[PDB]
Amino acid sequence: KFRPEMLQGKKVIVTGASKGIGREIAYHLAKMGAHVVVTARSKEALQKVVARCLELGAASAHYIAGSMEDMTFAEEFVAEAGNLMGGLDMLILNHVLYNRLTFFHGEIDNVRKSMEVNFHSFVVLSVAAMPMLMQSQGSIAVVSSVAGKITYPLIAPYSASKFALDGFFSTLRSEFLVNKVNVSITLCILGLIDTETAIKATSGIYLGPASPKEECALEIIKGTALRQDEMYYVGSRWVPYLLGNPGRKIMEFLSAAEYNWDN
Amino acid sequence: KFRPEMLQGKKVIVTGASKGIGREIAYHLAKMGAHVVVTARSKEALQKVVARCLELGAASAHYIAGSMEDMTFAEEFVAEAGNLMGGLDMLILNHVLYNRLTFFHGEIDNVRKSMEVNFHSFVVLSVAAMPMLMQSQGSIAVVSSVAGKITYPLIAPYSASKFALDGFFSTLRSEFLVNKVNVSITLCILGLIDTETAIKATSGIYLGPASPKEECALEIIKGTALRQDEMYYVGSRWVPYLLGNPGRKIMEFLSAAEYNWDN
Amino acid sequence: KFRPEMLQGKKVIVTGASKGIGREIAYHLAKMGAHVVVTARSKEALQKVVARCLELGAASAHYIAGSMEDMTFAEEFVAEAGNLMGGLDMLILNHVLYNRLTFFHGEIDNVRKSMEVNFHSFVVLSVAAMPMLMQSQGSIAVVSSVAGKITYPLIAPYSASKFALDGFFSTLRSEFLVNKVNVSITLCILGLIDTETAIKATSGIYLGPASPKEECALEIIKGTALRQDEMYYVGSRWVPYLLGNPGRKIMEFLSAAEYNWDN
Amino acid sequence: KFRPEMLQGKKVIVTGASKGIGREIAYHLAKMGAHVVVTARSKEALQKVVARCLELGAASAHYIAGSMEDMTFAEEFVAEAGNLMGGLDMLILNHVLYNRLTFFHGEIDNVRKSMEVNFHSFVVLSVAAMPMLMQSQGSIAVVSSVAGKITYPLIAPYSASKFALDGFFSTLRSEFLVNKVNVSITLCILGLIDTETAIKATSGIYLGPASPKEECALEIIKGTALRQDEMYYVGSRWVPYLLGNPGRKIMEFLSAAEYNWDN
Ligand SMILES: NC(=O)c1ccc[n+]([C@@H]2O[C@H](COP(=O)([O-])OP(=O)(O)OC[C@H]3O[C@@H](n4cnc5c(N)ncnc54)[C@H](OP(=O)(O)O)[C@@H]3O)[C@@H](O)[C@H]2O)c1
Ligand SMILES: NC(=O)c1ccc[n+]([C@@H]2O[C@H](COP(=O)([O-])OP(=O)(O)OC[C@H]3O[C@@H](n4cnc5c(N)ncnc54)[C@H](OP(=O)(O)O)[C@@H]3O)[C@@H](O)[C@H]2O)c1
Ligand SMILES: NC(=O)c1ccc[n+]([C@@H]2O[C@H](COP(=O)([O-])OP(=O)(O)OC[C@H]3O[C@@H](n4cnc5c(N)ncnc54)[C@H](OP(=O)(O)O)[C@@H]3O)[C@@H](O)[C@H]2O)c1
Ligand SMILES: NC(=O)c1ccc[n+]([C@@H]2O[C@H](COP(=O)([O-])OP(=O)(O)OC[C@H]3O[C@@H](n4cnc5c(N)ncnc54)[C@H](OP(=O)(O)O)[C@@H]3O)[C@@H](O)[C@H]2O)c1
Ligand SMILES: CCN1CCC[C@@H]1C(=O)N[C@H]1[C@@H]2C[C@H]3C[C@@H](C2)C[C@@H]1C3
Ligand SMILES: CCN1CCC[C@@H]1C(=O)N[C@H]1[C@@H]2C[C@H]3C[C@@H](C2)C[C@@H]1C3
Ligand SMILES: CCN1CCC[C@@H]1C(=O)N[C@H]1[C@@H]2C[C@H]3C[C@@H](C2)C[C@@H]1C3
Ligand SMILES: CCN1CCC[C@@H]1C(=O)N[C@H]1[C@@H]2C[C@H]3C[C@@H](C2)C[C@@H]1C3
Repeated sequence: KFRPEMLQGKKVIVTGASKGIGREIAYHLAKMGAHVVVTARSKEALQKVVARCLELGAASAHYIAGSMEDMTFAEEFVAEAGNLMGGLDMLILNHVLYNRLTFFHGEIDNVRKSMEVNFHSFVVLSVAAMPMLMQSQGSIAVVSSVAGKITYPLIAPYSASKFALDGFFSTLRSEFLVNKVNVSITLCILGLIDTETAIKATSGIYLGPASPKEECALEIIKGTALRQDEMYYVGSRWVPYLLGNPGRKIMEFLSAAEYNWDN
Repeated sequence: KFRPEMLQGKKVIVTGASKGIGREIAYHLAKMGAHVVVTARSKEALQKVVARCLELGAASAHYIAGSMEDMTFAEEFVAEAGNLMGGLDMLILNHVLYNRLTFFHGEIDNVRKSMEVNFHSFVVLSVAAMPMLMQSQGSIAVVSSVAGKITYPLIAPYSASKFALDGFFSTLRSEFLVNKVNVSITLCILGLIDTETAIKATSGIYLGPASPKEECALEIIKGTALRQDEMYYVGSRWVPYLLGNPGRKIMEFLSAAEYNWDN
Repeated sequence: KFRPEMLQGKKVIVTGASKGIGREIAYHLAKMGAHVVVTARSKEALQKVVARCLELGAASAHYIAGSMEDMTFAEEFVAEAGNLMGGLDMLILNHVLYNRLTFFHGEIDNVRKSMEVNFHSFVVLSVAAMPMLMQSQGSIAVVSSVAGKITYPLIAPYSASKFALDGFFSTLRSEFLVNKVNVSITLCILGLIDTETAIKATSGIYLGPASPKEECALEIIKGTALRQDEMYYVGSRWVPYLLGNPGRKIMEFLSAAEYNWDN
Repeated sequence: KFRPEMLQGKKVIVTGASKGIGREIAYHLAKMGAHVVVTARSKEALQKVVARCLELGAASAHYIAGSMEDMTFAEEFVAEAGNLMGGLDMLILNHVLYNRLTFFHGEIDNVRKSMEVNFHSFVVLSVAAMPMLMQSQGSIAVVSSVAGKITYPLIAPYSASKFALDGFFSTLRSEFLVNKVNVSITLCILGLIDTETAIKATSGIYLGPASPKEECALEIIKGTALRQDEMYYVGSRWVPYLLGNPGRKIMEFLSAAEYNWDN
């Protein structure tokens, strides 16, 4: 069971933390006494998040601005963040490329850009982070969506990127389990959350209820700190069970017995 | 009920058709009397396939050699294949990057190349083909894997790209259904198949049973000509129900109430 | 889509109609202009229901009083009710034995009596009605419970009888589909309803929320009239899917091919 | 991990033990050194089983002949068998009424008689055994079928009675767990088994393969000894997953939390 003391003095990176859920994550970490380093494109927005973190009582707080479209930035961001904190205990991968809802009709560049920003960068970050995470037996939060488990019309590029995160990171978890690598990987599956981006983008099109971002952010922390495989925050107590896919869990357990683990 | 006459005089691209399942797909289409354009990188191997297709009874058979890592090739390949046949009725997307079963050790370049060859090129080919396929009320076969519905240790880059196909193409199918677009999309879910690539790549590592490549190829063709949403060929009548994800089907169905469709 | 016009002039039996859901079912049918014959053991209560049905607009309304513990009453009841209305279109089997919530302690006599009242009478009633129902291509509603799909502490005798109802009536439906017998059978799965009996019986014991009896009654009517296999009224949009058991549906589908239907 | 010495000197009742699975269960217990009392109606068949059990190594073997249609016999049988062995460690409820396959067309007596033999007698036997089983912290095997979890055409009376067993005994188990009563209850879910009765009844109607009775009997004994909630013996490795019903397990878990257990 979660205690906020579990983040006291912990060294945590938060991406996409200028606004929305990621900003709320940073705020909760600050109140728990964590060291944070926040990132996003907007310097202006990030300065303001850092000031507020300090006031809430973070152990320390710093920002680094850049685009996660740029793989070299992602790699160098992590090195400098670990240098600022003297290590890393938790990597929270929360950023995402904004894409307007439309029926797909040939926007290949957006398919490319969505995969770069929402997927390849997450992998780059995690690779860059992995030595420090192994040293501290730390944790990664991979922030995804109900739309990275099922499909929804009007968001094909985004959903493909989120499916990919499941395929990659769940594979990596399985490998870490067999190899006795004590770095936890928590895939966070979120429903509609009441950030600004969401409410505007869905206005007039998607009518589901939205859940509060402040709560959403807290549950992401809690699940990742408890080293959960998955964390569901989706507006219903029943939906996590419909998304949990027990058939997949069965097939994975049985298929594992087919490997020659000695070789 | 499938009849081989359904492919007589039809115009069919097969990618990854120099060997393995792809080659088998090409032979079957030839026996059914289709027009075919095959592709892969190896010009020598494609020629062998084309001569064999002519002998087997193909209406027409041509090849174009190139790499699906190059999105410009992919775009040009379709327009040329379409000029060679005078149109396009079916696009079989079967190619995949050769990989080996090894734990992920941070090989970022391979994640990137896998995603290009296995995923982004499928999208690029589909978009190039879409005009011709709307004209013919045609079909797309998307060749995937059980590893694009559940994860397996030692293949994280491949599984990520395959999961990505499901999120992308399944979303597209749903948009095509609401918009009454007469282009079907069949996600092919394959278990282990006795291609030379799979036998050698699993030897001493993964010891599950394999199914026969010739029948595998015929089942892709059949399920695609019959315009099925999904086609499972996995060595079991039971397993397709544990991969079909009843929970996801329920959520997607219920999701229709959540859109303002008139808008 | 349901229209109340579908029950106008229809000939309907309602059992356990002196209070609770059964009473409400009677009222709703009256408003739609059905003919109703109602039953239970309390004469005075039944006389009040009949009068109110007439006031509300029933084409006709009669009661016959007796105990469904008595299999000869059940049979004779059906014959008299069809005689009163000149036929039968719908059999609503709603009565149940009162049972308090305690741990089972060897009360064998109660296991017996619960099976007589809740199960055997329902079979006997159905058997008596069947000729009339085949003549009208009519319908049976079998009123059951979430406790006829899963188990709950403190109601073992009751649950046993509700489970029997599913095994029996669901087999009968399967036999009727196969034999082109056009009598529909609707298993109604009710969550907690705010009848006086349920409120009293669960008070300080079972604290889950209760749905309104008036709507519950209407939903039984609509689902049965629409000829659904099953009708869930459990106060959740999602729970019906955790109850209706996709695994069972798959198995029943696959097993049907194991029969030698020609024979 | 089961070991056969687990049953050496244990005291076991086997009903329906004159032929079929019940006979094979008696024989396996004998081999393991158990004390057995066997019952069915056929005196002469039970004599043969007893002599053979003694040959195989049974610590002791007795029979009592009688019909489980007779509830008084059932009650007295248990007291007498416990007298004969000086206690009871395991009650294996295996008997069933044979019912010809037929479309249901109003055989109300068969519905009654099947519920008496197949269900009521199991309850009465369990209640009569309960003091001895509480004293030995013993076990009950409730032998059911795939057709006590899903429905099959032509066997409605049988299926109703097996469904009832699940509702009753699974409720009692959940009460025993809460009341810390150490008597285990194992529901045995069997596929088609090659007893002479099954093979003759299904000949030319139901074409599914039948599994061996000898192994079926051993698995019942093993799962019951291991104090499992359910034991599946069915034909396919996948079927226990499909019949396992995770939705029911979830709902039972979450419902249980709605009780005021203090009260
Ligand atoms: N809101 C929802 O309903 C919902 C539902 C399901 C899942 N989620 C998920 O939750 C996470 C957060 O969503 P949100 O609604 O809080 O999003 P948001 O309010 O749009 O915030 C996005 C954050 O990511 C950053 N970002 C965007 N493009 C970037 C780029 N190229 N490089 C670096 N940073 C970039 C932003 O800052 P800059 O613009 O300054 O870079 C911003 O800080 C996402 O992973 C998302 O898919 C959200
Ligand atoms: N075999 C299995 O057990 C199995 C299981 C599940 C799913 N699948 C799937 O079924 C499909 C067929 O697999 P397979 O075993 O038949 O594969 P395979 O025998 O290795 O054949 C792969 C084909 O793809 C082509 N290819 C590889 N790299 C390419 C590139 N960069 N650009 C263009 N073409 C390239 C190949 O020719 P070049 O090398 O000459 O380009 C070859 O024709 C794949 O999508 C795969 O994911 C296979
Ligand atoms: N209320 C709930 O929360 C709930 C939950 C799940 C399912 N259900 C189901 O819905 C149905 C009705 O529930 P309810 O709450 O409305 O029950 P109720 O208020 O107790 O009414 C039961 C009716 O059945 C009759 N009945 C009882 N014993 C009888 C007997 N021996 N012979 C003939 N009739 C008898 C009663 O009248 P007399 O006493 O005049 O005979 C009464 O009309 C039952 O099938 C039940 O299992 C209810
Ligand atoms: N065989 C299958 O495919 C199959 C499949 C699923 C489940 N099962 C289950 O496995 C269990 C055994 O099946 P089986 O195939 O072995 O049955 P079986 O060969 O027909 O034997 C039934 C036993 O129960 C007895 N019995 C029948 N009527 C009785 C009565 N009125 N009172 C006392 N005993 C009576 C019989 O002896 P007397 O006639 O001498 O009384 C016989 O000993 C049954 O519970 C059944 O539901 C069997
Ligand atoms: C409609 C599908 N929604 C419903 C539940 C989750 C999924 C989603 O990720 N939406 C997108 C969309 C609206 C929100 C803000 C951005 C644009 C990012 C997502 C959430
Ligand atoms: C072990 C996972 N197998 C079980 C069947 C699905 C899956 C897989 O896609 N294998 C891949 C892997 C091994 C073989 C050669 C290539 C890489 C392509 C597939 C077959
Ligand atoms: C707590 C189990 N409830 C939860 C929801 C449905 C199941 C039920 O069948 N209750 C019956 C039982 C006890 C109560 C009074 C009557 C007989 C009617 C129901 C409520
Ligand atoms: C058709 C459903 N079968 C198929 C698998 C198990 C189930 C069953 O229990 N059948 C009955 C039926 C045939 C056999 C002998 C009796 C009559 C007892 C059962 C097995």
